[PDB]
Amino acid sequence: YIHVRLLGRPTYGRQEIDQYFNIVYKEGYYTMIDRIIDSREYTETFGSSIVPYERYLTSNTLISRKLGSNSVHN
Amino acid sequence: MQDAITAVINTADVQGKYLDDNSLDKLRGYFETGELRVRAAATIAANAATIIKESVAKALLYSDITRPGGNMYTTRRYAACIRDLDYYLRYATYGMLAGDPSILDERVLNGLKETYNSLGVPIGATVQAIQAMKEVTASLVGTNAGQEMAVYFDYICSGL
Amino acid sequence: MQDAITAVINTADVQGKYLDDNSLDKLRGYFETGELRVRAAATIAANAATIIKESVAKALLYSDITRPGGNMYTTRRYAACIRDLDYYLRYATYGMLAGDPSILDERVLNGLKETYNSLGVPIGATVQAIQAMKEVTASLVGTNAGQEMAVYFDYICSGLS
Amino acid sequence: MQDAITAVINTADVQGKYLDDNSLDKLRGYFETGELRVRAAATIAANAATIIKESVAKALLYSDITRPGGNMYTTRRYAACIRDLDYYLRYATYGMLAGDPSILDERVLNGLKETYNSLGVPIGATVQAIQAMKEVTASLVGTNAGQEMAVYFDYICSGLS
Amino acid sequence: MQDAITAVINTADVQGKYLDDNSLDKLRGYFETGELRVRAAATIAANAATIIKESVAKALLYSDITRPGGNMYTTRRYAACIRDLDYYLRYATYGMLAGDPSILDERVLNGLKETYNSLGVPIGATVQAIQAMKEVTASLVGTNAGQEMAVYFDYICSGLS
Amino acid sequence: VGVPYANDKVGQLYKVTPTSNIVDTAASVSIFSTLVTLLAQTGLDYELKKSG
Amino acid sequence: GYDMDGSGSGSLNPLRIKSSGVEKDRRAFKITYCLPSESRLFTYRELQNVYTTKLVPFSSWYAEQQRIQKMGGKIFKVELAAGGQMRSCGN
Amino acid sequence: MQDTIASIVNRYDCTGKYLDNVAISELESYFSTAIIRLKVIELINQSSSKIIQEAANRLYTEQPELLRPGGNSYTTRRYSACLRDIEYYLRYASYALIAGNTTILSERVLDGLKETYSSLNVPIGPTVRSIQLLEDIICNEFIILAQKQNISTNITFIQQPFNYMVKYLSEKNI
Amino acid sequence: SIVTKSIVNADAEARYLSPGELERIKSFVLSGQRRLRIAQTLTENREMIVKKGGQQLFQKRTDVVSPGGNAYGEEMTATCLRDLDYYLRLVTYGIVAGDVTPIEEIGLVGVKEMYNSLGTPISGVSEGVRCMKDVACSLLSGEDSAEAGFYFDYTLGAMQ
Amino acid sequence: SIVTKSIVNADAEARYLSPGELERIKSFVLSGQRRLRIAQTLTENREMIVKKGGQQLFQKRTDVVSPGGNAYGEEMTATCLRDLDYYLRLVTYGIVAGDVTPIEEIGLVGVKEMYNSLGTPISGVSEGVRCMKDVACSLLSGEDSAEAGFYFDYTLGAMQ
Amino acid sequence: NASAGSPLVKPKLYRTASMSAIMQAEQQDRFLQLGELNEIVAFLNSGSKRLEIANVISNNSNLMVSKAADKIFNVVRYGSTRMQKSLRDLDWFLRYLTYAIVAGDTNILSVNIRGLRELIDNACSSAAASVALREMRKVAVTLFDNDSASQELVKEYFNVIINEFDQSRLSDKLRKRASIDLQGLKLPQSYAMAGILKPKFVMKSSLSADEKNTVVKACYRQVFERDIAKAYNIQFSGLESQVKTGQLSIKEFVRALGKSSIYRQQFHENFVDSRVVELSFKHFLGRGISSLEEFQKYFAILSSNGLYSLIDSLLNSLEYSDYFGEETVPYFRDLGQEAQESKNWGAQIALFNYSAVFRKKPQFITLFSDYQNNLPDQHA
Ligand SMILES: CCC1=C(C)/C(=C/C2=NC(=C\c3[nH]c(/C=C4\NC(=O)[C@H](C)[C@H]4CC)c(C)c3CCC(=O)O)/C(CCC(=O)O)=C2C)NC1=O
Ligand SMILES: CCC1=C(C)/C(=C/C2=NC(=C\c3[nH]c(/C=C4\NC(=O)[C@H](C)[C@H]4CC)c(C)c3CCC(=O)O)/C(CCC(=O)O)=C2C)NC1=O
Ligand SMILES: CCC1=C(C)/C(=C/C2=NC(=C\c3[nH]c(/C=C4\NC(=O)[C@H](C)[C@H]4CC)c(C)c3CCC(=O)O)/C(CCC(=O)O)=C2C)NC1=O
Ligand SMILES: CCC1=C(C)/C(=C/C2=NC(=C\c3[nH]c(/C=C4\NC(=O)[C@H](C)[C@H]4CC)c(C)c3CCC(=O)O)/C(CCC(=O)O)=C2C)NC1=O
Ligand SMILES: CCC1=C(C)/C(=C/C2=NC(=C\c3[nH]c(/C=C4\NC(=O)[C@H](C)[C@H]4CC)c(C)c3CCC(=O)O)/C(CCC(=O)O)=C2C)NC1=O
Ligand SMILES: CCC1=C(C)/C(=C/C2=NC(=C\c3[nH]c(/C=C4\NC(=O)[C@H](C)[C@H]4CC)c(C)c3CCC(=O)O)/C(CCC(=O)O)=C2C)NC1=O
Ligand SMILES: CCC1=C(C)/C(=C/C2=NC(=C\c3[nH]c(/C=C4\NC(=O)[C@H](C)[C@H]4CC)c(C)c3CCC(=O)O)/C(CCC(=O)O)=C2C)NC1=O
Repeated sequence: YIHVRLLGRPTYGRQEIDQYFNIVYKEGYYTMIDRIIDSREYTETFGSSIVPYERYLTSNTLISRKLGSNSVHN
Repeated sequence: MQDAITAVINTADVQGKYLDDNSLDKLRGYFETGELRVRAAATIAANAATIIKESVAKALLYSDITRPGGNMYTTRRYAACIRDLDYYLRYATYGMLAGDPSILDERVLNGLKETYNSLGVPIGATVQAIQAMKEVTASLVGTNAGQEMAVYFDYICSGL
Repeated sequence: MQDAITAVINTADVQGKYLDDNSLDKLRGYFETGELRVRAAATIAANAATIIKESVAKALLYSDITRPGGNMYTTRRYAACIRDLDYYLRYATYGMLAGDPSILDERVLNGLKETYNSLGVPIGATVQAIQAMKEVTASLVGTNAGQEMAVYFDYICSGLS
Repeated sequence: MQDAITAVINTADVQGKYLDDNSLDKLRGYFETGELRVRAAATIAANAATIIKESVAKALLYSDITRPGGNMYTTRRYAACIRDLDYYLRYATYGMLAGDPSILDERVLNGLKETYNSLGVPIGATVQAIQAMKEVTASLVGTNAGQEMAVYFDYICSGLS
Repeated sequence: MQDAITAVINTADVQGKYLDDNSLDKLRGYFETGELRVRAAATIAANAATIIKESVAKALLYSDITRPGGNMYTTRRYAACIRDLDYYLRYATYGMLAGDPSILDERVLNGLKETYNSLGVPIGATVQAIQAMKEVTASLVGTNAGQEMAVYFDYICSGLS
Repeated sequence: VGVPYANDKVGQLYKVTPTSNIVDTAASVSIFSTLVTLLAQTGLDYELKKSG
Repeated sequence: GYDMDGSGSGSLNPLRIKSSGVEKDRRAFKITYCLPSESRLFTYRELQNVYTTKLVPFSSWYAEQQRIQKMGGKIFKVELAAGGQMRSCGN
Repeated sequence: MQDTIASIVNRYDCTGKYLDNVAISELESYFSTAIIRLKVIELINQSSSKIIQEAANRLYTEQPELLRPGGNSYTTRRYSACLRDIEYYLRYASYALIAGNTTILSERVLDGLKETYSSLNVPIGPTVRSIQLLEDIICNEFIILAQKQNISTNITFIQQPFNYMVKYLSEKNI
Repeated sequence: SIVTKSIVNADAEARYLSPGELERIKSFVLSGQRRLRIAQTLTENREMIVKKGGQQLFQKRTDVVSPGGNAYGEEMTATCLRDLDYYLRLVTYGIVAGDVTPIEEIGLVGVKEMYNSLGTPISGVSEGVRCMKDVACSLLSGEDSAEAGFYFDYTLGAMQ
Repeated sequence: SIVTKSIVNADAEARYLSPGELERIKSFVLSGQRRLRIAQTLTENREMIVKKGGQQLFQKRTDVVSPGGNAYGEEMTATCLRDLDYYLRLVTYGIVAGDVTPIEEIGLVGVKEMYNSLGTPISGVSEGVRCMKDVACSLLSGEDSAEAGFYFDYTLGAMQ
Repeated sequence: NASAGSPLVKPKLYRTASMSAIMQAEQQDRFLQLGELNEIVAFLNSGSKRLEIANVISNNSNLMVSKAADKIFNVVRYGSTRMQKSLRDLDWFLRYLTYAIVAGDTNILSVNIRGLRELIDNACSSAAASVALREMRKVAVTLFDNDSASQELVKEYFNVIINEFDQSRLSDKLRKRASIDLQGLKLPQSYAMAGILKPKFVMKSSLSADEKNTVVKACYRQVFERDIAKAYNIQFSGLESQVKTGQLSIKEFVRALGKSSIYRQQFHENFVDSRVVELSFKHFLGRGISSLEEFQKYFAILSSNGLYSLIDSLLNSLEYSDYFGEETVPYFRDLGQEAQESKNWGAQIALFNYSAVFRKKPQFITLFSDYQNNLPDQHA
C-alpha cells in the first residue's frame, strides 16, 4: 500500500517486494521510507517538484472503474 | 432470498417494532405494482428465445468472438454462451418479480467473476450482451416494465 | 527465468549430484546450436521494424479494425498495437536465444489474457498478427531458425488462445 | 488424533529409541489419573443439560444478544447456540479423557474461526459462555477434575481467541 | 492493536457502562502480572539469537529440509527462514507484553497462510520450529513466563494451522 | 418375545410377490379354460395383464 | 426439468438416458433384482446383501433397469404398485 | 490427454487454418517413431517390477537416511507406499511414451503433486532421484535391446517424459 | 549465465540484444569445450580437493578444530568438509555457466546471515575456499587455473 | 447389552472383536454378581421407592394432583404411580443389562410424543424419577447408589 | 501454475485402546455411556503391568537379541550392511513390542509385519526369521514366567507376531472407475488398515430398533452435515418408517431426503449452480469432483434440469452402487479409505469439513480450469 501511494504503481514483481521487506527487518521503517523516496524511479518520475499521482493501474481496477469493454453508454 | 415483503418484515423485525405506516406504504407500493410485474414476467416467459436470439445477433455475432480464436468459436462454446444468457434473463425475471435483487446476490453474482476470470470468458462482451438483452426486453414489455427489468439487468452488469 | 544451461543446472542442483555425461549431451546440443541462435537474433535485431511493418500490412491494414469502430481506429490505438507486436517479437527472440520459453511464462503470458479481455483487445486479431510475424520472421532467418522462432511464436499463440 | 500414550510412542518412536524411564514416568502419570478422568466424564455425561442451561443462564441471557438485533435473536439461532455449547462440552470431555487436546485441533478448532467470522458469531460472548461451562463443570466434578476440564475449556478459548 | 487495558476499555465502552468491579479486577490482574511480563521481555531481549539458533538446531537442521530439494536448501532460503523465526519471536514478545494477542492478528497472522501456501513454505515444519522456540524460551524465562509465552507461540501455531 | 421380525424365519418384510397376473392364474387352472379363450379372442387378455 | 426437453445427440448435454416421467410424478415399481457386483475382488469391499426389493420412482425407473442390466443383474418381478396407468393427465 | 495428433490438430483449431506441409511433416515423424515407441512399451511391460525393485534398491542405497527413524520410508507401511508411487511414475511415463505428448503427465500426475507431497511431509529430493533412477534403467535396457535389432540408437524420446516430471517437480534456485 | 545476463540486461533496457553483447555470446559458445574440460577435471578430482583443501585449512587454522571451536568432533568436521564440497560443486556450476550467477544465487546471497546464525566464523570458510583454490590450481594448467581460480576468487570476495 | 453393542460394533466394522472389547466383556462378566445384588435390592424394595417417591413428587409438585390436573382422582393417581413403577422396573433392567439399551428402547424412544399425546407434563415425570433416585440412593451404599443412581440419571436426561 | 492449499494431514499410524474407545462414541456423535467408560476403566487400570513389561524388555533387549543372533547365523555371505540390517531387525521387533504393550493392543505389529516376508525373501530365508522370532518369544516367556498374568499378555503379543509373519502380502487394493475420464489408483492394503476403521451403517430391516435408529441418525449426519433432529426437531417420520420396513431401500431414503425442501432450503437456495453441483457430490457420493469433464457432465444436468434431476442422476449412477449399493448409508472417502488422487488433494480436504458449507465461490471449476490456464493476475 505504501508502495502504491509513494510511487503510484503496484509492485512490478516479487523480487522488488523482497528488497523492501528485507530493508524492513535490518534497518527499520524510517529507512523503508528512505529507500522508496530516494529510489531512482521516484527521482526520475517525480523529482523535487511534482506531487505523486496514480501512474499504473492493474486490470482489476479498470474492470472496476468501468473502463474499456465494461462501460454503460446509455 | 427475499422479496420486498420479506425485506419489510426484516427491517421491522430487526428493530423489534411492529409494522408502522411507512412499512405499510412500502407494501402498498409493491401491491400496486404487482400486476405489472406479473404480466411483464409472463411476456418474458413467452419470448425468452427471441430475446436471446436478437441480443446475440446485436451484440456478439460477426466479430472476433465467433471468429476462430474467439471465445465463442466452436459449437460447444456457442451453446454454453447462449445458455448463460438464458440464466441472466431468467434470474433477471426472478429479481423483477420479487422486487428485490437479493436473488442475484445469492445465486448468480456470487463467484461469477472468479469463474469467468478463471475460464477466460471476456467480461466486457458479457456486459454488452446483457445490455442488448436489456434493450430488446424493454422493447417487448414496454416502458414501465422495461425500467424495472432495466434495474435488474443493470444490477447484474454492475456485478461484472 | 532460465536458459537451457540453467534448466540443466537446476536439475543437477535439486538432485544435488555433480554433472554426469547425459547432462553434458544437453549442453553439447545447446552449444552446437548456439551460433545459429546468435545469427538469428542478430538478423531479427536488424530488421524488427520491417518485420512489424510487413506483418501489420499482411494481417491488420484496410479492414474493419483500422476502420472506425475497430480497435485499432485511433492513432493512440495504432501505436499501442504496433508496440504490442514489437513486444511479442522481442521476447520471442529472448526465448529463442535462451532455448527455454520460461521467459514467456514469466514476463509475457502472465495475466495478458485477463488484460486483453479487460481492455477490449481482440484475441483473434492478435493471434493472426503474431502468425504474420511468424511467417515474415521465418522468411528472414531461414528454415532452421524459422523453426526455432516458430516454436516460441507458437508458444505465445498457444498462451493467448 | 492421539492420546497421551500415542504421543509418548510418537516421541520415543521418532527418536528411534525404546521406552526409557521418562516415558514410563509419563505413562505412570496418565495411568494414575485414569480413573479420575473416568468418573469426571461420567458426571459430565450425567449432567450435560444442566451445565448448558446454567452456563447460558449465567453468560448469555437477558442481554443484547437475546434481545432483537443480537445474534441469538430467534429460536433457530438460540437452538444453534446451545447446540454449539453441547459440542464444546462434549469435545472438552473427549480432550480430557484422551489427555491430549489433539482432538480439539482436528475436529473442532479447525475452520471454526473462519466459520464464526463468516456468520457473524460474536467471539467474546462465545468465550464467556465456554468459561461459564468451565465454572459450572468445575463445580460438578470438583477441584482436580475441574483443573483438568479447565485446561481443555481454556484450550478451546485459546483456539477461538 | 490493543493491550489488556484497551480491551477492558473497549468492552466497558461498547456497553456504554463505566468501569465496574469486574473490569477493575481484570486491570488488577494485569497490573499484578506486569513486572513478570517486563522481566520476561528483558530476558528474551537478551537471548534472542540463542533462542533462534537452538530452536533451528532442534527443529530443522540435518533433515530433508536443509538437504537439497528441501525448502531450506539455498542460503537465501536459510536466511529467510531464520528471519521469519525472528519475527515470530519478536511479535510473540509484543503479544506477551501487551497481554492481548491482537498484534498477532493485525500484523503477523493476517495473510500469512496465503503467503506460505503461495510460496510453498511447509506449514508443519514452521509449526515445529515455533514449538522449538516455545520450549527454549520457556527454558530461559521459567515456568510462569513460559506459560505466558506458551499461549502466544500457541496462538501463532493456531494461526498458521 | 424375540420372534423374528414379520413373523417369518428371516426378519424381512415387503418380500417379493408370489402371485401372478389374472390371465396367468386363470390359465393355470383346468377350469376357466373357456375364459382364457374368450379373453384371448376379444383382447381383454390385454387389459387384465395391466397392473391396476 | 422433465427430462424430455431438447434431446441429445448434438445437444450440449452429454448423452444420458432420459425418462418419460412427468415433472414430479408419483409413480413407482415394486421390483426384485439380484445384482452381484463382479468387482469386490479387486476392491476388497464388504458384502452387501443382494436380491434387494424396493419401490423405484417411475421417472427414474428407466435408468435403474438399464443400470442393473449393465452390471449383470437379473430382474425377477416388475410390478407397478404406486401409480395409475394410461392416464393422459394427473401423472 | 491429447496425444501428438490431437495436439497438432488443436493447434490448427486455434489458428483456423488447414493442415499444411509442416503439419503433415510432424505427423509423418510421429508415425515413423511410433513403431520404435511400441517396442519400448513392450520392454517396460516385460520388466516392470524388475525396473521398480532396481530403482528402489538404488534409491535406498544412495539415501540410507530414509530407513533411519527420522526418515520417510522408515516403516513397512511407508515403504510399501513409496514403492506404490514408483509404480505410478513408471506407469504414466509409459503412457507418455505411447502418446508422445507430456499432457497426460500434467493432467493426471503433476497437477497437485507438489502440494500433496508438501502436505504429507514427503520429501521432494528423494522423489526426483527416484524418477531419474527409473530413467537410467529404461535407457540402458533400450540401448542393449536397441543394438540387438540394430535400430536407430537415439533415446531423447525416452528421456523426455521423465525429464519433464523432473523439471516440473524441481525447485528453482537457478 | 551469460545468456541470462545479456537477456536481463537488454530486457531492462527494453531493447534487442546489442551487437557487442551478441559477439560475447559467440565467444562463449565457441569457448564451450574448454570449459567442459575444466569442469570435467574438477568433477573427477573432487575428493583430493576437498580432502587436501581441508587439511591445509585445518593446518593453517587450528582454531575451529580445537576443543572450543565450531568444527570440533568427527561429526562437525564432516559437516565442515561437506560445506567445502558444496562450494566446490558451485564452482563447477559457475565454470560451465560462464558466470557466477549459479554461485551467487545458490550459495552467496545471504551466506553471512546463515553462518552468523550458526556461530561459524566465515573467515574460516574463506580460508577453506582459498585452500581449495590452491589445490585446484595445482591440478590444472596455467591459463586454465587462472580462469577456474578466478571463479574461486569471486567466492572469496563474496565471503570477505 | 454390552455384548450386543460390541458384536454390533465390530460387525459394522466387519472384523473380529478387538482385545480391548474382549477385556470389556471380561470386566463385565466378572462384575455380574455385584450388579445382581443391586437389582436384587431394588427389586425387593420397590414399594418403598414407588410410594415414597410418589409422596415426594406430589408434595413438591401439587400441580398434577390438584383438581383439573392430569393426575386428579384415585384412578389417575394410581396410573401415575404405575408409571413410576414402570421406570423403576426399567432401571433394574438397565442395571442387569450393563447398558441403557433396555431403558432406551423399552421406555425412552418416543416418550415425549406419548406423554404429549396424553396431556401429561413430562417435567413432572422427570421430577418423579428424580424422587425415586433419591429414595433408591437412600437404600444403597456409596459406590452402589452411584452406579444405579447414574442409570436413573440417564432416564432424567432423556426426559429433559 | 495453480493449486489448492496444502493443509496438515495426520497420515494414519495405529490405534491405542483408549483411542478407539473414545473415537467410536465420537463417530456416532454419542457421549460416553457406562460401557465405554468401562473400557477406559479396564485398560487404564491395568497399565502399570504393561509398564513392568516394557521395563524388563527394555532392560533385557541385548540378551534377547543375542540368543536369536547365534542360532540364526557368516563372513562368507552377508556384508557389514546386511548383518547390521538383521541385527537392526531383531532390536526392532523388540521396539515395537514395548510400543505395542505400552500403547493399545496390537496395531503397530500387525500392519507392520504382515506383508514384509516377501520384502525380505529376495535376501534371506523364510526359515531364518521364523526361528529368530521363536527364540525371542521363548526367552521372553521364560523370562516373564513369574507374574503369570504379565506373561499371558506377553504370550498373546508374540503369538500374534508369529501368526502375522506367516501369512501374506495382503494383496492389492485397486480402484477401477467405470467412466473413461477418471483415473485409477491402487493402495496397499497395509496402508488402509492403520487408524480406526470407519463404520458402515447397514439397515437390513430385520435388525432391532437400536440398529434402525443408528442407521437413520447416520443418514441425517451424512446428507445434512449435522443432526437436524435434536436441534431443530425436524422429523421425516414416513421416510423413516418406510426405511424401517425395507419398503424404501436406503438409496431411496437418501433420494427422498435429497428431494425434500429442507435439502434445497439448506444447500440450493444460498448457492450458485456450480456450488450446488459440488456440494451434491459431497453429500451424495462422499467425494469431490474427480475431473473437469465430469463437472461439465453434471453441470449440464443441474443447469438445464434443476436440482431434482441432478440428485436423481447421481443416485442412478453406476458408480454409486459399487461403493455403496443399496444397503449402506453413504460415507466420506478421505485418507483411510481408497486411493486419493493427487489432482484434487487440497480441495478435497477443503470439502470434508463442517466449514466447507460456507464456501460461497466454487472450489473445483476454478481449480481445474486454473490448471488448464497460465499464471493469473493477482499479487505475488
Ligand atoms: C447461476 C449462476 C451461474 C453462471 C452464470 C454459470 C456459468 C458457467 N459458464 C460456463 C462456461 C462458459 N460460459 C461462456 C459464456 C460466454 N462466452 C462469451 O464469449 C460471451 C461473453 C458469454 C455468453 C454471453 C463460454 C464460452 C463458456 C465455456 C468456455 C469454455 O469451456 O471454453 C461454465 C463451465 C461448465 C458448465 O457450463 O457446465 C459455468 C459453470 N454457472 C453458474 O452457476
Ligand atoms: C483519426 C486519426 C487517424 C489517422 C490520421 C489515421 C491514418 C492512417 N493512414 C493510413 C495510411 C496512409 N496514409 C497516407 C497519407 C499520406 N501520404 C502522403 O504522402 C502524404 C504526406 C499523406 C496525406 C496527406 C498514405 C500514402 C497511406 C498508405 C500508405 C501505404 O499503405 O503504403 C492507415 C493505414 C490503413 C488504413 O488507412 O485503413 C491509417 C490507419 N488513422 C487514424 O485512426
Ligand atoms: C463440533 C463441530 C462443530 C461446531 C462447533 C459447529 C458450529 C456451527 N455453528 C453454526 C451456526 C451458529 N452458531 C451460533 C453460535 C452462537 N451464537 C451466539 O450468540 C453465541 C454467543 C454463540 C455460541 C456460544 C449461532 C446463532 C448460529 C446460527 C447462525 C445462523 O445460521 O443463523 C453453524 C452453521 C450451521 C447451523 O447451525 O445452522 C455451524 C456449522 N459446527 C460443527 O460441525
Ligand atoms: C511478520 C510479518 C511477515 C512474515 C512472518 C513474512 C513471511 C514471508 N516468508 C517468505 C518466504 C519464505 N519463507 C520461508 C520459510 C521457511 N522455510 C523453511 O523451510 C522453514 C520450515 C520455514 C520458516 C520456519 C522460505 C524458505 C521463504 C523463501 C521462499 C522463496 O522466495 O524462495 C516471504 C516472501 C518474501 C521473501 O522472503 O523473499 C514472506 C513475505 N512476511 C512478513 O511480512
Ligand atoms: C518394526 C517395523 C519394521 C520392520 C520389522 C522392518 C523390516 C524391513 N526389513 C528390510 C530389509 C531387510 N531385511 C533383512 C532381514 C533378514 N535377512 C536375513 O538373512 C535374516 C534371515 C533376516 C532377518 C532375521 C535384510 C537382509 C534386508 C535388506 C534387503 C535389501 O534391501 O538389500 C526393509 C527394507 C528397508 C531396508 O532395510 O533397507 C524393511 C523396511 N521395517 C520396519 O519398519
Ligand atoms: C498418478 C499420479 C499420482 C501420484 C504419484 C500419487 C501419490 C500419493 N502418494 C501418497 C503417499 C506416499 N508416497 C510416498 C513416497 C515416497 N516416500 C519416500 O521416501 C520416497 C522418496 C517416495 C517413493 C519413491 C510415501 C512414504 C507416502 C505415504 C506417506 C505417509 O502416509 O506418511 C498418497 C497418499 C494416499 C494414498 O497413497 O493412497 C498419494 C495420493 N497420487 C497420484 O494420483
Ligand atoms: C549450497 C549452499 C549451502 C551451504 C554452504 C549450506 C551450509 C549449512 N551448514 C550447516 C552447518 C555447519 N556448517 C559448519 C561449517 C564450518 N565450521 C567451521 O568451523 C568452519 C569455518 C566451517 C567449515 C569450513 C558447521 C560446524 C556446521 C554445524 C554447526 C552446528 O550444527 O552446531 C547447515 C545446518 C544443517 C545441515 O547442514 O544440514 C547448513 C544448511 N547450506 C546450503 O544450502
